[PDB]
Amino acid sequence: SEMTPREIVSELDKHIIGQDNAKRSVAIALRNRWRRMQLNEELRHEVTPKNILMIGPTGVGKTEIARRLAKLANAPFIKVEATKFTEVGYVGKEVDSIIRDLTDAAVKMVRVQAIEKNRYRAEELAEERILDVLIPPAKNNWGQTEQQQEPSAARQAFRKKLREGLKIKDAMKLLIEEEAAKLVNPEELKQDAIDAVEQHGIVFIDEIDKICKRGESSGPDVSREGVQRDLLPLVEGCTVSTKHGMVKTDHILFIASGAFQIAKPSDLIPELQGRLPIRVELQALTTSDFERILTEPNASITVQYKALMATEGVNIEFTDSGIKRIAEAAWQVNESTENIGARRLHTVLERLMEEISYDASDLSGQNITIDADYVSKHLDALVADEDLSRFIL
Amino acid sequence: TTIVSVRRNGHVVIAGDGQATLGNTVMKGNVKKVRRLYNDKVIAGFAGGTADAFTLFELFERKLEMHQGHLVKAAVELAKDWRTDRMLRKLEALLAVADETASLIITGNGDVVQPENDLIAIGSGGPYAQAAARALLENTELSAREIAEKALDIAGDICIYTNHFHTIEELSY
Repeated sequence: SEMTPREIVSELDKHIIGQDNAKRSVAIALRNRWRRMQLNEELRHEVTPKNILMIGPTGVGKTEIARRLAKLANAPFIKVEATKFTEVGYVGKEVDSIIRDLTDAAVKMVRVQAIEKNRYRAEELAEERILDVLIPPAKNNWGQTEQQQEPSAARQAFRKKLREGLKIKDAMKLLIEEEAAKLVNPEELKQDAIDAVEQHGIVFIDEIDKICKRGESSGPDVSREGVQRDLLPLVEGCTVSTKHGMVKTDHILFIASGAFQIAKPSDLIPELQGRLPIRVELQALTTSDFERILTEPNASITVQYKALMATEGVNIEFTDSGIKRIAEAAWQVNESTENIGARRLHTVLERLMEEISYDASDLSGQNITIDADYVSKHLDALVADEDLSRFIL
Repeated sequence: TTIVSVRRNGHVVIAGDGQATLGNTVMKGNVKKVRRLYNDKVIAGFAGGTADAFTLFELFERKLEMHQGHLVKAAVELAKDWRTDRMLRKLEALLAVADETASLIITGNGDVVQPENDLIAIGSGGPYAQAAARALLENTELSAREIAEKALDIAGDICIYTNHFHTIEELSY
């Protein structure tokens, strides 16, 4: 009982501005995994993941989308740079590491995921180990069967007196790291992860375009295309040797991403083109786009900053003109120097807030207001001095 | 050969002849010296190797790839690779590329030139083309295509190495 595409897109909208097509795309991928489980044994083998290739400029949403998608599916996720492997012509590394690295992270998850879904029970039983070294009326019976039976009486007021109140606390934590372990099953835990990898794995391959042709030279194209060749089995369906078991890449979902300014998806090796059935483009972000990014996402950077500052007992407020001013800056720098997409926001927002971020603890209890005035005072000069821009922003 | 680019109003063109010569004989007479690149967004022309161009136009189109599409930057980044790599450095040819933004000349000498009024006239007939393309742009309301073409025919008339076979491309904005 998974979410529908529109449902998936929605959730994605909660974190990413624009890039609707990419969302619908990455959304159909997810839905199809549900769709597949709903078929007969025969078909379940024939239907493979509809791998996607995102086409677009830097920092405009590609990775975030893939990352949020995985999160939403609670699927193990892993990002990987394609060119990493062209290096293998010296030493580099082998592609199988992708599924291996994926599994390791797929484990770190199943672990933290299961251990956390336990740290509460272990603490309660923990006190039942401490509330046992303070009143031990164990065994069967002791007094009455009804009224006198319940031994809680003094014990109850005893545990409460301890909870809110060697060393109990020092003792419990020790019991916590003794009961929790004494409750985990590392056998199925090892296979738990594998099943994940195999049924919900999401591999993100960045720089796919950097692995393409170009009348460049024999040597380089040979190194590049090789990474493509080495990728085939992963994407066509094979078995990988995992430090924790054997994994079948057969249903892992692959989301490749490329600029394709220099090279075209048609330069990709034929076998690969076949296994990247979905093509989607992402647009460059607009200043307007920026303004929304700064605030709309539900854990937007601006929201984070406000929160971080609250920590210090300082109330921050972003004026609309302030936000607009921040956005323009990022755009201005990106156009005057090098366009790095939304990333520019973080640098700008961060330089802008330095003075406060430092003085924060001292303005404890104040009401600071970052309005268009403030912004301009702090960023205009820098934004203008190009050379200074390439260093500070 | 002769390639002539002109830009007037919301139009910019690149026209070229079709003669290919060897010694004192015409090898081919319908060579396609002009073509479209980067999803038809970019129009270019070449004077020289009918294949060297091929290699070059593609790499260029590889520059425009992951460089947003900034014509000027990708152009200087190309001449850069061009003048360096032994491969590229080997081939010789005059490159004339335009686009909504601006038109310019690219050479093997890792040179990126932008004539006066975005008016380009390369090849053995470039001078003639330009002299005529000027007299017109100067004293006439004729379109970018009418001048490029009329200027190109004038060149073909004077230049022994250029014929009257045209291949024009345009860009409107």
